[PDB]
Amino acid sequence: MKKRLTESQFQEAIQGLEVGQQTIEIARGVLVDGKPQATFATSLGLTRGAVSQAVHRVWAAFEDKNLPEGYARVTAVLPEHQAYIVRKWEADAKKKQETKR
Amino acid sequence: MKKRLTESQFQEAIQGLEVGQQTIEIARGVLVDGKPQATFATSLGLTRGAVSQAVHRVWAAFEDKNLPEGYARVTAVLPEHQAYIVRKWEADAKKKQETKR
Repeated sequence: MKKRLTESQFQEAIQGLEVGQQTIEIARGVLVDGKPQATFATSLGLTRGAVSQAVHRVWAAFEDKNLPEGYARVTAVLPEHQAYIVRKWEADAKKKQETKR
Repeated sequence: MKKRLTESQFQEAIQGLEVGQQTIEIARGVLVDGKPQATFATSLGLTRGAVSQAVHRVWAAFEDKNLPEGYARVTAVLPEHQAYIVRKWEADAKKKQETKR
């Protein structure tokens, strides 16, 4: 879980998002109140990836006006032949930041 | 030139679509009726990229089941330093599927 903040700043974040009310209402308790994401997924009956996306989308919007998550995921037009190596490169760039020896 | 979609095939696509009815209604007249997307953009006050996003959103669900696009996009975790070269690789794959000299 990340930090939480007030609805005033929450409004600033969701004003940069054209998303469904579901995403906004999750964030309203998750990163405004500071409620656990695991239980939030079970209560609403949403998927884990959907709940985590609501946290990420809204929080990153506020972060975009301050300092965002420094994680880069490159998406480009490339054939499936390139995807062979892309599978490996996904974990390999992670390994570049990781110090697991 | 693409194709139109009857309401039966439309229901097949939009059932696997997690989008607001606003985006669905775009494709309801754009794809179902096979109508120009630029006119609908001006009618709803939407951007051209937003309208075509709704076209592709519903169409991609049908594409995944039937026959997808010719342009593939790979997603890999990689830093922006690598993206310097990935930008040229993206243009190369686009030039692989488009015969230009």
